[PDB]
Amino acid sequence: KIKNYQTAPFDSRFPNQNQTRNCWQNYLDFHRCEKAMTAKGGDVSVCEWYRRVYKSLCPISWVSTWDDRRAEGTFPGKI
Amino acid sequence: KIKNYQTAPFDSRFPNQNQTRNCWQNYLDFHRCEKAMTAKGGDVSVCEWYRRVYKSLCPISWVSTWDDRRAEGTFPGKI
Amino acid sequence: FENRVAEKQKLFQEDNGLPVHLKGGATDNILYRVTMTLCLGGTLYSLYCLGWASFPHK
Amino acid sequence: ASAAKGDHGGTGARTWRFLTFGLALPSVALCTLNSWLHSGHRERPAFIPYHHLRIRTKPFSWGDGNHTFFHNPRVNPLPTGYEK
Amino acid sequence: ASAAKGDHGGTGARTWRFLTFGLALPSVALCTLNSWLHSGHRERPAFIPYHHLRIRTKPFSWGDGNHTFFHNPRVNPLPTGYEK
Amino acid sequence: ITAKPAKTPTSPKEQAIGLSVTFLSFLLPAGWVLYHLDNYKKS
Amino acid sequence: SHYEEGPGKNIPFSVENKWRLLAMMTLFFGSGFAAPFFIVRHQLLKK
Amino acid sequence: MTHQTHAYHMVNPSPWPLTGALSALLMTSGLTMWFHFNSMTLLMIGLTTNMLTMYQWWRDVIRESTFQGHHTPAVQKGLRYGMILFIISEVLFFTGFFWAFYHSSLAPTPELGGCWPPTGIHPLNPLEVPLLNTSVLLASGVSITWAHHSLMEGDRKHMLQALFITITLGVYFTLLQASEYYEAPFTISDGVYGSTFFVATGFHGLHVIIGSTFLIVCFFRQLKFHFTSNHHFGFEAGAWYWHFVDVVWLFLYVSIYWWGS
Amino acid sequence: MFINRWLFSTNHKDIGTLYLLFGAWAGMVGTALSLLIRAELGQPGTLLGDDQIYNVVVTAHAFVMIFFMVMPIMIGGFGNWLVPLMIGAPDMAFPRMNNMSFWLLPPSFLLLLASSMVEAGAGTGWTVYPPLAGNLAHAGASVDLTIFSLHLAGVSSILGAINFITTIINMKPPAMSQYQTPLFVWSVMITAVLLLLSLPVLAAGITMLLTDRNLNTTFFDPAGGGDPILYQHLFWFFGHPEVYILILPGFGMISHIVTYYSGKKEPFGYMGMVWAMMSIGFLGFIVWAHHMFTVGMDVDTRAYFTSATMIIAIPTGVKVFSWLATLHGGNIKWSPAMMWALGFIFLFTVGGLTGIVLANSSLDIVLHDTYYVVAHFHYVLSMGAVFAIMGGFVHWFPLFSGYTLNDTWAKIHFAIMFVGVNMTFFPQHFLGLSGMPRRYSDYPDAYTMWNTISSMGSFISLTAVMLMVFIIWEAFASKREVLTVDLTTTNLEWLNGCPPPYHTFEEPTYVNLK
Amino acid sequence: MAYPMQLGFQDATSPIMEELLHFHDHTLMIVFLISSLVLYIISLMLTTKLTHTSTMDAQEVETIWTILPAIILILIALPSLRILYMMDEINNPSLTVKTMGHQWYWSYEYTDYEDLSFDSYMIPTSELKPGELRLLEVDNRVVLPMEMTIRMLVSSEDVLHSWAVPSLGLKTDAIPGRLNQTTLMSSRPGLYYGQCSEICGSNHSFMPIVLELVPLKYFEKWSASML
Ligand code: HEA
Ligand code: HEA
Ligand SMILES: [Cu+2]
Ligand SMILES: [Cu+2]
Ligand SMILES: [Cu+2]
Ligand SMILES: [Mg+2]
Ligand code: NA
Repeated sequence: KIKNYQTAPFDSRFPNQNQTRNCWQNYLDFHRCEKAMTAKGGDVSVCEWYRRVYKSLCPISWVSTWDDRRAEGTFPGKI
Repeated sequence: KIKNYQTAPFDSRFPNQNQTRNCWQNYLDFHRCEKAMTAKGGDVSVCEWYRRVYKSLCPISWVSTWDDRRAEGTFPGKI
Repeated sequence: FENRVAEKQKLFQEDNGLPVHLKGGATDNILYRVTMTLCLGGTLYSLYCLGWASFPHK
Repeated sequence: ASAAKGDHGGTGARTWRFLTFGLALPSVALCTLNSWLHSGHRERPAFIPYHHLRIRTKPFSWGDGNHTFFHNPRVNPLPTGYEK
Repeated sequence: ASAAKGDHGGTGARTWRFLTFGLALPSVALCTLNSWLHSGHRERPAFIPYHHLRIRTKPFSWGDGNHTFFHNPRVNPLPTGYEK
Repeated sequence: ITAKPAKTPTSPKEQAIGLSVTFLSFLLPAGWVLYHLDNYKKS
Repeated sequence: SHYEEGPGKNIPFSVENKWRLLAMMTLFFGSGFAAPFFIVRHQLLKK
Repeated sequence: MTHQTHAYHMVNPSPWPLTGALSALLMTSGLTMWFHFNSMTLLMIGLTTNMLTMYQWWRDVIRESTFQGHHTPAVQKGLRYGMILFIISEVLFFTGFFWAFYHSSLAPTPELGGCWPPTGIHPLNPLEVPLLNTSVLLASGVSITWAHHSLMEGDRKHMLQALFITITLGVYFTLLQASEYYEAPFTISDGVYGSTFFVATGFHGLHVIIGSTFLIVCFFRQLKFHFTSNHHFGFEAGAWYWHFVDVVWLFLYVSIYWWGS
Repeated sequence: MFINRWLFSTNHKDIGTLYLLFGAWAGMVGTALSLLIRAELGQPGTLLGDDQIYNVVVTAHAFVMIFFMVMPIMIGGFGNWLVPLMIGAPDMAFPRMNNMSFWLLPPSFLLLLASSMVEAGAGTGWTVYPPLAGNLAHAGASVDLTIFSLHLAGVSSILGAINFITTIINMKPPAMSQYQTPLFVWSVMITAVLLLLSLPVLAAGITMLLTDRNLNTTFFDPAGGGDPILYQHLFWFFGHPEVYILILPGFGMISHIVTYYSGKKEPFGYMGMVWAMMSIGFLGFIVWAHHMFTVGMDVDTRAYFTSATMIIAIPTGVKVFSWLATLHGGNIKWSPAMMWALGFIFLFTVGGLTGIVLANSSLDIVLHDTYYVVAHFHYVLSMGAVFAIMGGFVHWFPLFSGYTLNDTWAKIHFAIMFVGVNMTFFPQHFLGLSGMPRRYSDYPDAYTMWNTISSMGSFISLTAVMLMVFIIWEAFASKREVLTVDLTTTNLEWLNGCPPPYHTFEEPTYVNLK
Repeated sequence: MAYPMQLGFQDATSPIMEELLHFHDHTLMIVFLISSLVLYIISLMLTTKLTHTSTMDAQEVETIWTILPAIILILIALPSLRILYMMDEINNPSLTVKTMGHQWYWSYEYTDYEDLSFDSYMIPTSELKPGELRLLEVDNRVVLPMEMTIRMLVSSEDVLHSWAVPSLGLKTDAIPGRLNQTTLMSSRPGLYYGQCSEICGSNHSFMPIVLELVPLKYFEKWSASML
């Protein structure tokens, strides 16, 4: 259980200069965990990790547009 | 939230006569959810669904051997 | 080396009534007989093994 | 699948005529039968304003500049949704 | 990648000799240099008794029937784990 | 198809014998084994 | 080569005597038909 | 029974077919004795009579062509079809193994971890030795072509030289492949991955040896002037077979070494 | 010298003869085995004692009839004897290799016999599917001996295919095109192509079964990630072509027989006839999965395989109708051979229609693995292949021997066999529809009547084959040599007299390039 | 089940099996047509002294005998495929039962809620109570609720087996390491028999399947009594 978080650590799944997927994946994963934990009457405190990570890595503007998209239901990712 | 479960319903991901993946996937998914919810101090009651499904579909012998494997740490699936 | 093909053409075209597998001389004959012996001997040997295995030998 | 129709799939105008009418053309008829004993009509897809579709960075230089070239109203929605 | 070395990659024994010594063989030397300026030694993999590996439904008809043909002790564990 | 007459004709009697021998070579060996099926089955 | 030719001469068995032929044919097809029956017997006699 | 007025070859009665057939019996049952009653005698006898048969059968074919001149143009044309048809069946033989591979790797089973390569398998790196092998074989495709041309142009020295290079390259591949087999961290008993890998490349490896000795035979026949600038079918076949071996490897490389790992 | 001639042959005629002899012998073994089958099923209860012996017998029956009787006789026998004679060739392209094709057969047969003698034999079914054929359920040398027999038989036929194709393509008179070679020759060329392409996939398949049993591979063992279904795909990829390979030479012979006894110069629609065999040959390579409809494949692929399987009836239809059109207006000679051909045309049609029923994957669910399929293939094989083999045999027997058969006895023979086989197999359609599985050594009481009638029909056929042996004896015993043969103008094989000399076409035919 | 001297299919217990009976009637009608046509033509050809041994033009009739069969095949295929798709049709089952073939018996598993498992062996002919069917009786039948969509999953623990029940229109091979699904649905209560339909060794003929269909209510109590 980590909240002694400094910043997103090295992730072997995304080992190269291009980190586009790292942001994306963590953004997705979070909203998927959040949905599951909210949809099965549970704790979203498990989904925290992903939010910290995607928050550290994703540009503000990307996060904003993705959220807006999810609101209007045009978010292309399958959450 | 379902416990008014009759049996595993039709799952479009596995639409054909071969249901080998259906059992497998639900077995994996459960143990992965169980681990997350236990590893982030949470509720495993979310993971219930998968256990019911994989329990319905998986032959007893498969479930037994996979469990034994997980105990000895030779379970090939990445949990 | 040197081209002695013409010389071998003559040896093999020589009307000695010998089939090609023997037309080459006395050695063709020993090879032939060695080959046929091993084949027949081995075939007999295999038939024997087939027999032994046919019956429960344990 | 694989293939093997005995021999003669080469040499002789008669042979290629034979293949043209005995194999090529019949294949076309079969695929035509199939492509018509299957091809009916796909129900027009539900319209959802995805941003990565119906792109318009510059208006088309024809018509009202908002309709693609082979625009089909039954199946191609404008950026605002289906036409009629 | 792609390829294009000007022309003459066809017709003349001199041309194929030219390609043999000017392209084919040099490629072999380069791949040899590479395959040796890289090939050192992979640390022997951690042994974990997976059931889908080190299969033995019938003993091999040679040796002690538990060692594969080109058994390499440094990298090939028996079903019970590495040898020595 | 036309043919010369038989060089060594097989009279009816000879045929009867030939037919008998043939049938027997097929029926005897098999009848023997089959008749004794029990003697083998009981072990 | 100098192999013989004509009716009854292009075969690996002599057809000069109809009764000796009767015997060879009998043995031939006979052994063939008999084999399966003795194999079944052989199998019944091991257990 | 006169003088023949057709260009075909009527071959003298030969014992080799019988002997070769008997060899097959000895090897298969010899293999049966080895696998079950742990003995190699029969198999050994079988292997021996087989070589003796191949040696003598092909010796006679040389006698009949180079020495007796029976290979008229009609006969040669026949031999060409025979070779091609033979290669074709070899292609289908290998197709069974590629099918097995694709079947297993595209639908990995739960017992493997439901992924390819199976969990627990450490595949070789295709940019190392396997890249080398690839360059060695293709290079020999080039040198054998130079050999062919030297031959058609009547250049004995260069034909021998080019042929020699081709051969050392094929030998080189064999040694490299043998080293890899030894160094490999997985074995034939390592599930469908090791099964697929070793029988497919093992059979190919066996074909590389068959092609090499075929070329070695062509080498010696050339040393003894058997080939003329226009009649050299033994070499053409040797070459076609070599390119087949070359191509099959390319498929292994892309399928099993690259894509499959 | 018996040796030089009979063991070291390089003569297409003598080799062809050797094949007919081997095939005749194997047919006795196969017939015996078929009787043990019906003996067991002729009365409720068990006769053999242990059902593994039954399974061993059922398996051997299939391999013998298919690999050691039908193929050697049709391809090796009639193929070698007639092919060169019909195109005016001196011999086959590779006469020495041809001899090895033959000599690989006795060893191969020996191995098959050996497999049923060591251990408990191979009771796997002719499909020899794993795991049942694996080193656990069938431990011991048996299955391996079976696999090796198949390797030798495969090598034999692959080598034979190369010979036939090369010969047929390279050794015709310079002016004669492929479209001027008789239908039998075409039939054996197409068959050779099928053998060339299918046999190697089988060899690959059974080599994988062999390594699984002895080298610890797991191509078909789920434990290692293998899949028993992979075997089925490889086996049947060879297996469907094989069934067409067993009937094509017969299509060829039937065309020659119907043409001859109708007094025609040529068969009706010669090119439609060539087109049909090519089509059948081609489509025969893309329908294999119709043998796996209960295995669990996606519904879409099952729909494809039933659709594809059905188109094969179109080209087959043009052949059946062409044979009938050939009879049209003919001056018919009711010879034994013609009788065999008329039976073939009808019986084959019945067996083929029945196969159309089975082509439906939906319907095959309930028919698969029942006696309905045993009825189908016995109609097309026991009354297709075999009937062609008999017609061809009595028709050309005088060309091979120089002697004639007693035509009346031959007709008696046909009549008996016609009754025997129908009595034997017709009832089996009932058993299948009503649910009786295949490969069973005993059955619920309800299926008694049909199995009883069926086993009785099998003894009638037994009488017919014993009778046949006699018929051959009497022809050789009586020695009526042939004088003149009809229609030689359109039947080259007869032009050199009966029997033709050791060496035929020593001086080529003369054919103008008009 | 099958009765003495039966000719056709066993009476249909389910709706798809009914569908198949009718589809088979349809196809058989056609095979009678063709086979009778071919026999009439053959007899027509062989009954006249009129001759015409010279050549006849090939092509002309070849089209009738290519187009006609093509039409007839489409008439068999359409229905065939329709049913083929129905059998696989997206069904929503109310119970899932698994069956596992073994070398010489079938074992069943109902595990939706409980962990109910039992073996099912053939009753030896010498232990048959009068009135019992010789090689068809099993000691422990597989009880299921009539009039409900059950999902059966078939697999095996050793060699291949095939789980079949003619009356219901079912046959699904049991393959080690694979779970095959089929959909069962009976429209009547009763006992329905089937037999192993894939050679599995020495006792392949002796491992029947007996289904017992009763109302839901009785299925539940039975489940509980079986543990
Ligand atoms: C001589 C060999 C032979 C031949 C020629 C064929 C020909 C056909 N067979 Fe079959 N068959 C076998 C031998 C043969 N078969 C064997 C051995 C097996 C079982 C193997 C095993 O499992 O052990 C088998 C099994 C088998 C199956 C597997 C069933 C199962 O296991 O559940 C199927 C499936 O479709 C099938 C179909 C066909 C078809 C569609 C034809 C078609 O080729 C038939 C075409 C012929 C006609 C159609 C009749 C003539 C045509 C007309 C008069 C024109 C008019 C016709 C129409 C418009 C319909 N056969
Ligand atoms: C060519 C193929 C062939 C032939 C001809 C036959 C012939 C016979 N077969 Fe069949 N049989 C098969 C191939 C064949 N069979 C196959 C593939 C199987 C499946 C095996 C499996 O399930 O794995 C099978 C299985 C099988 C079964 C099912 C067993 C079971 O499921 O348990 C039955 C049962 O009745 C049967 C019976 C018969 C009978 C009574 C004959 C009788 O007709 C025998 C009568 C004699 C003849 C009809 C032929 C005589 C011809 C000659 C002697 C040659 C003459 C020679 C010259 C002139 C040169 N066979
Ligand atoms: Cu088929
Ligand atoms: Cu079973
Ligand atoms: Cu069974
Ligand atoms: Mg089956
Ligand atoms: Na019985």
